[PDB]
Amino acid sequence: KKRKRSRKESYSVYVYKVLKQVHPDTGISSKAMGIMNSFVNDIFERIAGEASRLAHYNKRSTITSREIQTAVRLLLPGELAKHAVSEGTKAVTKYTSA
Amino acid sequence: KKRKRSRKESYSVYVYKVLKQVHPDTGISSKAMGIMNSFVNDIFERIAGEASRLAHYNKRSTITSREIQTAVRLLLPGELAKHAVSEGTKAVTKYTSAK
Amino acid sequence: ARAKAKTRSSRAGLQFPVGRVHRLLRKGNYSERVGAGAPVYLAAVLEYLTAEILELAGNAARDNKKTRIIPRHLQLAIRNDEELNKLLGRVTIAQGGVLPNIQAVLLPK
Amino acid sequence: ARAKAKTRSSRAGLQFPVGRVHRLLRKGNYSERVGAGAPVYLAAVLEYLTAEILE
Amino acid sequence: RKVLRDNIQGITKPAIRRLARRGGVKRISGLIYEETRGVLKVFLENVIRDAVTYTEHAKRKTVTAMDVVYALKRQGRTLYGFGG
Amino acid sequence: KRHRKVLRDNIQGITKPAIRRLARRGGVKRISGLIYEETRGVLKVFLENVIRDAVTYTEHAKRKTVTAMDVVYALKRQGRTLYGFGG
Amino acid sequence: KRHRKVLRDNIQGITKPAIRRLARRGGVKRISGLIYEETRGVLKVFLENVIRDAVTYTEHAKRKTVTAMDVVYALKRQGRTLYGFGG
Amino acid sequence: KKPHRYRPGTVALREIRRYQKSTELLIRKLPFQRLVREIAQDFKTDLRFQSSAVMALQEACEAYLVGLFEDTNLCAIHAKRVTIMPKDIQLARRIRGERA
Amino acid sequence: KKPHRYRPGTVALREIRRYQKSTELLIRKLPFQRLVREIAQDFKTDLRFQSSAVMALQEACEAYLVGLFEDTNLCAIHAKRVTIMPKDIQLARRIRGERA
Amino acid sequence: KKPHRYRPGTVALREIRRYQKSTELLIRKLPFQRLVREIAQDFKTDLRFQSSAVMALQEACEAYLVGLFEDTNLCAIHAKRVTIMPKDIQLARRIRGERA
DNA sequence: AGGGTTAGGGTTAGGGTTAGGGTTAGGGTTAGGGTTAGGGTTAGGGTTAGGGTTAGGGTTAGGGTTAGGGTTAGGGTTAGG
DNA sequence: CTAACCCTAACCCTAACCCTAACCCTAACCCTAACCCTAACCCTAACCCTAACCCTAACCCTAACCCTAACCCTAACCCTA
Repeated sequence: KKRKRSRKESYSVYVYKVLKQVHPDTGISSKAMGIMNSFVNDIFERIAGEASRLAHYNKRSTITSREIQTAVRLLLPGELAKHAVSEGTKAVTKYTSA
Repeated sequence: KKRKRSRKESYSVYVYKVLKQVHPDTGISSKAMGIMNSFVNDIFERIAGEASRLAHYNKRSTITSREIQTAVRLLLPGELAKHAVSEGTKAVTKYTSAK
Repeated sequence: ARAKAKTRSSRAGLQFPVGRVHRLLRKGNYSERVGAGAPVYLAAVLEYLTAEILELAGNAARDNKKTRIIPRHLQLAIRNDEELNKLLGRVTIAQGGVLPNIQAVLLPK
Repeated sequence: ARAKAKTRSSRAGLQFPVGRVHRLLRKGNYSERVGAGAPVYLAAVLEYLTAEILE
Repeated sequence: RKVLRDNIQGITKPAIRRLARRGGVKRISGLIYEETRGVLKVFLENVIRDAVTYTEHAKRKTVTAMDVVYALKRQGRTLYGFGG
Repeated sequence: KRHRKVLRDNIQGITKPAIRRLARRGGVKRISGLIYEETRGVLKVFLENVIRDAVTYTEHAKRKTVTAMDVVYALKRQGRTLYGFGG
Repeated sequence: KRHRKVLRDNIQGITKPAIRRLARRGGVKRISGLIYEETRGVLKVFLENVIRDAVTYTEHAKRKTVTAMDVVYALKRQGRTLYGFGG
Repeated sequence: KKPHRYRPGTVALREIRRYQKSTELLIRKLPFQRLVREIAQDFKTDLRFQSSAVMALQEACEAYLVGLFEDTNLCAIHAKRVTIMPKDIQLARRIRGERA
Repeated sequence: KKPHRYRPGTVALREIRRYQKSTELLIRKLPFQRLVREIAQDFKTDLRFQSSAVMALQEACEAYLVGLFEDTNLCAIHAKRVTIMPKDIQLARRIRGERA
Repeated sequence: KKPHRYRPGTVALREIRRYQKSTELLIRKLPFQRLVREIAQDFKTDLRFQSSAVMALQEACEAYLVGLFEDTNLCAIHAKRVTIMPKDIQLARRIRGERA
């Protein structure tokens, strides 16, 4: 009858943009794009699940930047966790300033 | 304490009643009671999380007896899951017959 | 016009707090809507599991010439029940030892 | 009125959908309230991880 | 028509030998093929039972790669590529 | 007063008879000589990880005292659910 | 009884302008921001390598005090003979 | 009368290297589909699987078999041996926690 | 069975049977309490450990050590041996997936 | 309003000349004493250093840092650059034979 | 109040079907080298003990610390465009 | 409406001293296991090639997914026992 087919959400445009920002000469196949889409979704679900567990342990019905920073330091290892925390702090500082 | 303090929650009364029902003239310890409470809480949280995940996968928003039965069949093994499903169906039938 | 207030545990025949289970399902951020038969089903499953575990613990205590249930008897019953050991595989019971299992090679000549 | 509608990605400097992250945090049954800096933090962490993996 | 006894034998000996060579095995014993087939059959039975339970919960009659990935992640083996 | 602090006489705190009794409780008849050092190192690494997790949890809770609840939470996050102590 | 700060100068003192003053002595005009950490690290490892030999020299005579003579004797072994302070 | 026969070892090593420097599959698809169909027949009748589903199943099974073979080879090397054994497979499954 | 000399290997079996029927702690508290404080110094100073945290820590450590010793003993008899060795603990930890 | 701001370069050059035409020290004494005490704590406890000893240590460390900075600046000048880099420091330590 | 239920048609899609030839396995063959059986060597801790460092309560005090309660205001929420 | 603010009640964590007593350290003797050498078998390494068989290339179609249209019951929020 009608068209109106469901639209599947994906991060293919953001991964390709990061690729062009890092290596503006390489390409990403469809399988690699699907792998990166499953990796981003799995990490996002693991961090959101860790932040929800922290918000449920401490009697507080909110999720601020501290809950995400703690979930990052608990999931990521050493240097990666510190770099991600520094990037997040720089981002929130640029947001609170600009 | 008793200085406008807060009261926790537990299942000691229910565990003691279940123990008295399944076996009279027996006893239990505080460590065993705490272990049983932790086991009940862990199983409850696991089944609730499994039901929520199944409801999110089914593109639905309500966790019902079907979702709970599926979570039980996925978590519990074989004959234990079958007996739990039978008891749950009997309880649902009793609730439907009388409320 | 309240007549009487009957308890959900009495109307369900179980010995578990269906009201507390429903409140935990509603405040646990699991779903926006919580069914009616789902708390009763979960309470019945938990009651059956608790009854089985308590029966195993009582049998172990009666076999060990004891009246009270100790974590040692609980761990013994859990390790004896194959289904319980497969269900709680990554669970360590505090204040409890393992089973005296000696291999054939470790036995004296 | 409304002047102009600037994108959250441009105001944040990242290349990740902060709006989609916020919508997923609000509809994912994680918490009744979702902060403002938490989606930006998660997007920055995910962008750094994706950049490292792609490099 | 399909011989349910001619399915464990479907995992041929050269296939298991090539899998062991890809893993890093130089010499493969004779009684390894039967045990490998049994372990693979048990694992496939568990995964297919999980997928059947998921399909019955979804009120469907077709097992999908999404349900397979969900069951594999529930067991503790997250697979990428096939799905999302 | 107390003008001293803890030293490295701590890896040696896990005495040899204690490790021997632990191996006998597990089911070991003969214990080698170079097992104590490796066991102490593995135990130190595990304790370091668990204590780091507990410190992170305490810093997230805006507190300065590590609690058995936080210890149990960290142990369950690793994959080792402990019963009895807590709830 | 004891100092509440048990950090005991965790490679401190080697501040940014302190390094920005030693590099200008050699002839460095533009000093990168990622140089302070490496400078602190190389200073720490050099001080460790020197203090190890100093302690090894002081422990021979059953003495519990480190003198400048032992320090210059340990520095001579590394290949850097200092005049004036030792003697 | 010399085809220059290879001594037992070099052929195995070069085959290991060739199979490690590749990304293709090893087990066939139709026998695996028949096997998973026969297994699914023991639960619900009249079932229709998927091509991507059976492909992911074969990939996961091949990865699990590769890991099990690696663990068995490591156990054999530790046991002063070079060939795998069913006792080594049993010990690997017992240590990994799969025995049930 | 003279009280002067006993056959080596027989007293260990009685000790194993006696220690496998008790649930008391083998590691002592005071030596273990200082190890927990010394590790937490590198992360953050001015920390107060509760009286129930050290007990759970010691219990978990004892359980992990018992499991590792059982795995090492299971790996020891595989090579026609009866005693444990440092080369077996490494393999037992690598098969479990901890050392990676 | 005006302060006659100096362009980046003249201030650095005059500071280099002023610090080269002097004989005083740059690093403080008490932080260096605390650092060498913390380092010596990792070997033998209850150690008492000397004022002349820590002074000679600070002098030798300052001379070594000056030499390393000179080598790094020379490497940067050879590399068509004017600023130092951690890669330049690593290459200088690799050529000098200090490794890590 | 709207998520779930029902009936309805479209619409992708997987099972069923054909054939074939090019890839690969099945069962029997020659024979190398690894395996577990053996016996000889060595030192590795097992077992006992008695000198003695150090641990479990037994019973105090002090002042850090969590937060109970109250106040209030602002960020997440809800809605439409 | 819930989280950032302040006063503050009480708790729980730490500091410190004792009394030996279960437990820990070494060094004294010795038995049997870990380990190297070696030799006998039989097990699987290495073909192998003709037959098994599979996936390549398509057709279809009828059971199944679900899409968007109608409608109501289930779920929640309120108060107050």
